[PDB]
Amino acid sequence: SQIRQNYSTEVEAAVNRLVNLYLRASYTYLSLGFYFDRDDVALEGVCHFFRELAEEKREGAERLLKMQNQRGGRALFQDLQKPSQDEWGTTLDAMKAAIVLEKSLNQALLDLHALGSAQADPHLCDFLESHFLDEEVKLIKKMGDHLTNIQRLVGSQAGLGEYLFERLTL
Amino acid sequence: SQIRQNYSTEVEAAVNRLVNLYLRASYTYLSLGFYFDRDDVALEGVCHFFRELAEEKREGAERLLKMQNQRGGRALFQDLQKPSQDEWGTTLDAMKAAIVLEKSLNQALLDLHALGSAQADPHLCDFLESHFLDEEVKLIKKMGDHLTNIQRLVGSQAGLGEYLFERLTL
Amino acid sequence: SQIRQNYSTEVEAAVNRLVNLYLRASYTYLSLGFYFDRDDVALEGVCHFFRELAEEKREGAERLLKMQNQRGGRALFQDLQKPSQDEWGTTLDAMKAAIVLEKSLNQALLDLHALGSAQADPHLCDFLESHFLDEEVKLIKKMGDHLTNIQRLVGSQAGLGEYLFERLTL
Amino acid sequence: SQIRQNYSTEVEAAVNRLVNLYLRASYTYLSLGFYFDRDDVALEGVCHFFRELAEEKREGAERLLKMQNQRGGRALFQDLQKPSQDEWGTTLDAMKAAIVLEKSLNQALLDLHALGSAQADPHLCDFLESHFLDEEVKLIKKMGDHLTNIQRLVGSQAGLGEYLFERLTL
Ligand SMILES: [Fe+3]
Ligand SMILES: [Fe+3]
Ligand SMILES: [Fe+3]
Ligand SMILES: [Fe+3]
Repeated sequence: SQIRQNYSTEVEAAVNRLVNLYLRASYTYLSLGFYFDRDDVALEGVCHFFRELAEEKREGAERLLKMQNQRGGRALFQDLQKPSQDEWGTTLDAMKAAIVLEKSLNQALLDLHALGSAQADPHLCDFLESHFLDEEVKLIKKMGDHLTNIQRLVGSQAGLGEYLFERLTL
Repeated sequence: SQIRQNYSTEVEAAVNRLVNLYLRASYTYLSLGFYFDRDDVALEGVCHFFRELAEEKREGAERLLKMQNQRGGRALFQDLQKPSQDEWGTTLDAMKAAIVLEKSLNQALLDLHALGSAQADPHLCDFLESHFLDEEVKLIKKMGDHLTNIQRLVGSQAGLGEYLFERLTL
Repeated sequence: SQIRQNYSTEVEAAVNRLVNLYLRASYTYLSLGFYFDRDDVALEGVCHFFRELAEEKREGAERLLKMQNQRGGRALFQDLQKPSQDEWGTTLDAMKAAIVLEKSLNQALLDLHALGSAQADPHLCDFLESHFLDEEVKLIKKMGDHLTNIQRLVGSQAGLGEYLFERLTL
Repeated sequence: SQIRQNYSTEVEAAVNRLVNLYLRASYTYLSLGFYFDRDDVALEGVCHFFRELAEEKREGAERLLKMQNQRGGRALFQDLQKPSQDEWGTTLDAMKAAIVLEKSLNQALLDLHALGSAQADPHLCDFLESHFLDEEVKLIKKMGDHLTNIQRLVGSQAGLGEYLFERLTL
């Protein structure tokens, strides 16, 4: 590649794997959101929450793919593993699942940072720090807030608390 | 009739019976809504829900009657059977009743479709598919959502959940 | 399911497979568009073409998923097969590939129509006819137009014609 | 200097040399742009391209000079070497030259990053990452796009392709 400069094949491969990870999370959020749209689940607010996460993680991957081209790497696409569940239980269960998912993207984001730093790629480090590293911390905090408030409500009246959280928070 | 063309007497009779069915549902929703307006029931939100269903099913019948004239059939009017109940119990009971009612209009709508199709009346099929078939599926889904959320709330605090649903959903 | 009515398990399974097909096409268009964004390919116009197809087929699948819930079926998600190619050659090759892809969705759409009709599901037939059947014919025609104009331009000056089409048509 | 803090003489000297490098590139772009304004060259679009690069690299150096003062270093000015050519040939040749030039600023930018990092100057690293590191990658990508499109057009009709690129891209 004529434009390629200071872009290592170790990093380019990582970005490709991270594109795959973001798309699979976006796929998971798609499943999550449409499950709460079920007539036997019927939690409007929870569905819109996970559908916007699906979009956000999709724009995240499109951002990586664009950066891949700006640096002179070749995007390579793999199969998208299906979501780990077909039914996600309650809001508390869904939220729990989401937080583990975000914590594993964040893990992947940090490893890719440590990689690009050992490779002395300051532009990659700057790209992850602005568009990704901080959004991921804000989101996990916001998700943790939700977990604490759901666990409070589910406490005695499980069915009532799920309704109140969806109406009054989401 | 001079304008009549490809309009069978089997179908024309069906439309007349379906006019009668829609009017009787609109009558039922009228009863339902004014029952929740009772001082000993006093659920503003539930009353407005059923009154708008009463109007919607009334416009539905006026639509059939107009189509009847556009095709060259003769509208014939029968007695409107009174609603099956004088008192409708709780929101959960009312909703249950409504869903059975909508499911029987939808049944009538599908039979009238199957009839007009066997008669090779493509215009009737198109008329039911746009103005009726899809509204009826949306509505039953929306009603099912309500049932799931009421059943969640009525769970432990029956009286409290009825209030919250009416204030926070309707 | 309480809301389910006139919805067969044969059809519900088809919709799920068609959700999968639309997502995999949307995945393909994602690959196609980002390939033309390559510095060694550099055809802005062709990239934006395929990226909007990626979105459109994604909204298409979200539409099916929403309809699945409105009818009382359960959405089930499978793995997304990766795109058939990693590099797509020229505009003429990409366009050729796209048309075969659209022609196979359209095939899937027609089979699902024939299925829902034999099952006497008039609402499914109406849903495919408005939101899908006509968009798919318009698109294939528009794609065929592009093929004829590319084949004209690639005729003598392959490299020049690709530039002119991208600047003057896309 | 009273305000100086965590600012090493190795780095301050680098910034001064990089000021000189940016000014000499801005000088080169000045030559490039006014050459395409020649009546025997007459490529309006190519001239405006290189003149805006001349400004941009000039603002870049003024930015370094301002940062030098904010940190407490002393700006020292050297002679500006004249451009390497007096006549730059075709658009393809000019573009080739530009890309090598940008790739050598980017090289200088990365070395100055590696230097300030080994010196543990996090503010310098942040200054290069926001105002310079990313602009330089975007630009080289954009320049590579241009090279691919020129090489496509120059293919058979060299004189015609130069005109079309200038009219339809620049
Ligand atoms: Fe690297
Ligand atoms: Fe008929
Ligand atoms: Fe069916
Ligand atoms: Fe320093």
